[PDB]
Amino acid sequence: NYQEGLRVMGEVGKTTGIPIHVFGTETHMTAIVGMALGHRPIPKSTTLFSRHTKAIVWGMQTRAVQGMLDFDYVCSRDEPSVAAMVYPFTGDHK
Amino acid sequence: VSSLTSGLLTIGDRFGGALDAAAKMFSKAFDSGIIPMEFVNKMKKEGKLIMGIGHRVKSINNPDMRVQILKDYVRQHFPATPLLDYALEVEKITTSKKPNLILNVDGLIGVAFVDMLRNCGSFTREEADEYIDIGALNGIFVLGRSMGFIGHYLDQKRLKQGLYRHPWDDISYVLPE
Amino acid sequence: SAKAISEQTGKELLYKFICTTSAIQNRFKYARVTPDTDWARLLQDHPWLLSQNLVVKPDQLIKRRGKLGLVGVNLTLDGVKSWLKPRLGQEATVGKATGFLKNFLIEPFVPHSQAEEFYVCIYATREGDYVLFHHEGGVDVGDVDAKAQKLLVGVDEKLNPEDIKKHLLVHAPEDKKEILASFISGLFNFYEDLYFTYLEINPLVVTKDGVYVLDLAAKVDATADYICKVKWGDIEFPPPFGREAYPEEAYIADLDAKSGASLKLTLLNPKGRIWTMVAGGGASVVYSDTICDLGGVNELANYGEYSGAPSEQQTYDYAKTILSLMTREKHPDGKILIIGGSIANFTNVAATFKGIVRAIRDYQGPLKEHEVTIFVRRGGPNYQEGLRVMGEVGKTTGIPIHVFGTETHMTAIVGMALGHRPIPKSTTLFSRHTKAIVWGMQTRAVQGMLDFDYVCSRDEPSVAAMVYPFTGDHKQKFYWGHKEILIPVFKNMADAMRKHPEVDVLINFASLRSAYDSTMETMNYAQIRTIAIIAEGIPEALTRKLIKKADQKGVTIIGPATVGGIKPGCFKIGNTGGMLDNILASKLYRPGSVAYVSRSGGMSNELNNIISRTTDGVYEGVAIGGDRYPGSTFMDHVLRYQDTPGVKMIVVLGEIGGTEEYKICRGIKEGRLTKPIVCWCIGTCATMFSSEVQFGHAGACANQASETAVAKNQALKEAGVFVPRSFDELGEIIQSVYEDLVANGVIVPAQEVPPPTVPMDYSWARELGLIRKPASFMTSICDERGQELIYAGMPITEVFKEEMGIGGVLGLLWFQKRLPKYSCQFIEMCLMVTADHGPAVSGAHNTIICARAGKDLVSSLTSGLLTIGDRFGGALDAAAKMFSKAFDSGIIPMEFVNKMKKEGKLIMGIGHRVKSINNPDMRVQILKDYVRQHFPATPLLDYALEVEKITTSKKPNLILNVDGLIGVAFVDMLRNCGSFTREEADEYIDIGALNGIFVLGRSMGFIGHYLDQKRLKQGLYRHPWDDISYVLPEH
Ligand SMILES: CC(C)(COP(=O)(O)OP(=O)(O)OC[C@H]1O[C@@H](n2cnc3c(N)ncnc32)[C@H](O)[C@@H]1OP(=O)(O)O)[C@@H](O)C(=O)NCCC(=O)NCCS
Ligand SMILES: Nc1ncnc2c1ncn2[C@@H]1O[C@H](COP(=O)(O)OP(=O)(O)O)[C@@H](O)[C@H]1O
Ligand SMILES: O=P([O-])(O)O
Ligand SMILES: [Mg+2]
Ligand SMILES: [Mg+2]
Repeated sequence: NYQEGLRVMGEVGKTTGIPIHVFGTETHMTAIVGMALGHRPIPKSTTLFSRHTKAIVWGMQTRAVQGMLDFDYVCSRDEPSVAAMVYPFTGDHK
Repeated sequence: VSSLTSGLLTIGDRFGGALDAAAKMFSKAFDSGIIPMEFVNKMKKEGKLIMGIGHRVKSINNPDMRVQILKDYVRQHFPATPLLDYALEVEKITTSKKPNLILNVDGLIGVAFVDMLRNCGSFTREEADEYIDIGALNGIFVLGRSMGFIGHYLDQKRLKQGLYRHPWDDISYVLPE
Repeated sequence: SAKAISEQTGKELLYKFICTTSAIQNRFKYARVTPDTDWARLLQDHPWLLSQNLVVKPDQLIKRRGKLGLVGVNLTLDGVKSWLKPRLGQEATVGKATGFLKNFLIEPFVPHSQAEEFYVCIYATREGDYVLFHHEGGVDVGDVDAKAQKLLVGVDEKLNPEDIKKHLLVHAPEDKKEILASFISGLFNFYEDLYFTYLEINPLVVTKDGVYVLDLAAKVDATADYICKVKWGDIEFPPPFGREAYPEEAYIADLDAKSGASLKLTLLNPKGRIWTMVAGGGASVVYSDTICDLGGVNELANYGEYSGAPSEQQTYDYAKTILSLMTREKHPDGKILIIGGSIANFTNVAATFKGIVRAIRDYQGPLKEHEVTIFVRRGGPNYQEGLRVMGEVGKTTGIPIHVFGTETHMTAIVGMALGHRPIPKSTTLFSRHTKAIVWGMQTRAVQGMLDFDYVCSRDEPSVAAMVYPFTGDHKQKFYWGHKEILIPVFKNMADAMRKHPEVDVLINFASLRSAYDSTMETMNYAQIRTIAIIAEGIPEALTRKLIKKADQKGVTIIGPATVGGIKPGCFKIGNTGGMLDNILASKLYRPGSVAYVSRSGGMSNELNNIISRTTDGVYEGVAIGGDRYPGSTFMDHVLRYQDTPGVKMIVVLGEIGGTEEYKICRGIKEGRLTKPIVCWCIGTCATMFSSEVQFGHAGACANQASETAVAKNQALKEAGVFVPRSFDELGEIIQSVYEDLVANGVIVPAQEVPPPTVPMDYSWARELGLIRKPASFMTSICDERGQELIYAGMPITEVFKEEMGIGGVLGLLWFQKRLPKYSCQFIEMCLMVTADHGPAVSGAHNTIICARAGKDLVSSLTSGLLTIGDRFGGALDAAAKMFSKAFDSGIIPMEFVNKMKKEGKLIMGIGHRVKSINNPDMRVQILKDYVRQHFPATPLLDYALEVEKITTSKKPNLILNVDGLIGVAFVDMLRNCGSFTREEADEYIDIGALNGIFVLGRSMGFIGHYLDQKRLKQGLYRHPWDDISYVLPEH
């Protein structure tokens, strides 16, 4: 949600009168430097993974596993990349 | 036992009460001698809804299977069903208002049970009327549902379900200042 | 509405209820004859048929019978039979109507002179009822409207008999004036009390003997059935002569009558290839019109509609009727189904379309066989979801379905289907300060209003309180943007009014039955100046009384049978405009310069769409409702608009019938209406000149030609009104007007300001699959959500059909398995032996103590159940666990016995107080024997019985007891019945399924005790002090 974060920055500039120039991912990271200085104008195995790779996640990392599974879905993978999880404090469960 | 009782303790008024309530309401109306239409209007005037009438989806054209199963057994085997007859006549009136104002399973069981006590020939009227009053009908629901609740208890244990905490998003906090 | 009744039905009610000093002769002397008449039965019921000479005439809503020679006068019963021989069952042509003569009426012949024939008629109008009387009655009465003595009985007025004598009976013979006055007076009360809208007696015969009702022609207010059912009885409304009724028409009529929704169906040409299933009474007409205009008049099969938010089931029942009707015979060019509608306000489109989709799935075979192509166009609440389901059923069945939304012009799918075009009194009523009371429990309507208010940038919500008579006073939660607010709900209107003096508008969601009284009550609170009556179906007569009171009290009525109206930026009546998305789509959050008035609520929502796309928007819009006499008429609102400075142009959506639209022509002529007016009157059809043949002499004259939509449209265009070519040009002409007005500086459009933002509803976002939220709960035993209840995959009907029993049901809910019959029977057996064991046990004791302490069943039962677990009731589980462990560990019975001794443990399920190896326990005997007989294998029981051999050899009472027997037997049943894996059987034991058996079983005994104590009327228990050893600390 960087788009809205850049909005609060632009807004504080307007309300205070301080000149604030706000840029996103579309701008090269270091482009603001040249702009600020006034040089440019302000506008073993070879293969490790396959589409068949199945992994075990050691730890209770729900967000990470879900993240992986959303990437897999969007990649049009046939099966999820996480096969099981290992968490030593709880008994076996799903 | 703790899990079952925790659930059973909700049975009584707004949940599980309807069988006893319907039986009592319809018995009163029938025994008072008022005709079904008089009853429907009396309730409207008193600002009361009929206990054992209404369904969310099921209507006159789309029947409740539980009610169908029971209604059919009762007609086929019970010698006499005067209260059920009375209730079904009330249903004819209410469904003519809104189609989903059917006689529901709580109402059906309630009036069927009263007909069973009164007309099976094992009880005097006094006996039949005392059993209804002391809450025999509540016993039916409690004993019946106890199976479902034990079912759920076993299910949750088998499903290895973790501790529940209600989400704060579903709670409206309206505290003093 | 007002429906015609037979002469028999009329005479019956008349004879039965007319109260008069006048002796009415030949009461109940009338007999009905059909081709199925049993003359012997007829004579048994009517012996008077032989007493005197008779008159025979048909009772089929055939007017001017006598002039057609269809009245056989002064005949014997033999003569009547002879007269009917060539007529009964014969086809007859009365004007342009051809049908069969099926129904006849026999009456006694009344000898009288022509001087002795009279004419009486009573008929309702908006202003009250008219009573007509003429002393020259008979078949030669002629234009009775001009000839006869008129008299108006005002609305809540009484017919004073001096006025009858004074004005009606002017040319009546002096000697017959008192009898006629007495009869007319009595007739008027009968007309009133039975809800007639028209009642005509020609001739009324008055002889030296008394009054005779020789002929009846009456229409009743069919909507008033809920009142009169008792008096009316099994009243049948005959279809007009020549028209032959269909069983499908009768079915839909029944559905409509039993619901708050409107479901109408009339077959035009059963063999036509064009079928319509349109939502809304307005749209139905417009679609019928468009088809007629594109030449399809001869291929149009029906005219019907569904509206007023019908259930999925009602929509299914309606749809199946249409689909059934169109798949009776094949057409060479196939058939068309037009599933249309305008943009809905409250009819949930997702919901209604699911009903239709279900009917299409059921009729997919015949629909493919009859080469049916479907065209859908609909807008409104959740239309997005309903349109998706339509497209999907077309793919899955193979039926060609073309689905369109609000972006498509309403009538565009007609040309698409026919293959002509390719398939791609107070002026101001509301302010921004207006506060209202909603009568009824309408949460969605209220929230809808509140969302409109927030986007209109109103400072306060438009709903102040709600009145719902069934609940006690409480507060209801609502949303003001994203902030939760509370709205008060009152049991009594008196309290609401008292606490909210700021309220001046009342929105009435009361049912047709409750509506009259609730409105009448509101009128007793002078603060209320505008009432919106939503209910469709209030008897005409009761509405006239609401108009009279509102008129004299200065209260403006919008309705009945209306959605309401909308004043963009200020106020919106309940559901007008529908969901926020439509309010935003048609830019109804900000005002324009165009004001409109419509009869149809649905067409009002289409007008918002049209006006928004062609002009600067709607200033104010009103749907006057569809009932015969509306609370506020077209002219009433047109004049308000003419007098509102902000209104720059007016749009009127007229209809066929009535002469209201002519008041506008008159207004323009008179110079009262100066603002440009755009008008279209819908109903340009009836090209099928049905020309509903005049009911009796009183109505028969007027000018039914001027009433027509074609006539009105011509008259208005000549008057100076801007009238389009057809409905499909209505957008163009409105745009044409607006462009001239901006060009002439009359309209100065304002710059567009973005409205405040409101978050999407979770329910809605989830429906469109935009968001995902993980479920907090997981279940697998029962599903109540379906058509049918499901217990572990098996539907409840199958449960009974397969004769599962309590045992069987327990198998599904507890183990989610269909167990063998022996297993079920065994479970039932366990439950029976564990049912009770006297009142001395820990649990029973507590339940009894509790019952005695005056508690309820559930408290008393629980109090006892809470002792079950360890030292009481534990044994079943304990024994099963112990023996399983020992068996499975591989130790031999003797090794087990000694292991336990060494560990200092007693065997669970071994031992009895009295029962020994010579004196057995019957419960154990019963169970052992069942198990031995029916269980395929019992290895654990075998092991346990071997342990028993060892323990009884020590002490004779160390027998395998019932808790041990059930324990081991149950383990053997789980492991060896073949429904469970070893893992499954072992988990069930561990999670305590066996505890469940004892708890469920003993629950019966405990309820037994509770009832017993209550029946025994046992008093409070207090334990005796003598049984208590007090060992307190020393002070
Ligand atoms: C009028 C309307 C708002 C409400 O109708 P509804 O849902 O059928 O009415 P209710 O919610 O009040 O319920 C109907 C009856 O069932 C009764 N009822 C409900 N549950 C009951 C129960 N368990 N026991 C007994 N009676 C019960 C209510 O008391 C009510 O009685 P009443 O009609 O004598 O007041 C609705 O029908 C509607 O929207 N109609 C559309 C009309 C239309 O076309 N408008 C114009 C737009 S152009
Ligand atoms: N019962 C009767 N006794 C005597 N004359 C009758 C009787 N019924 C009808 N008539 C005569 O027949 C005429 C036609 O019957 P009527 O009921 O008025 O039918 P319609 O007006 O439809 O032609 C009446 O005007 C009356 O003169
Ligand atoms: O049924 P309608 O015409 O009021 O929409
Ligand atoms: Mg006549
Ligand atoms: Mg309607």
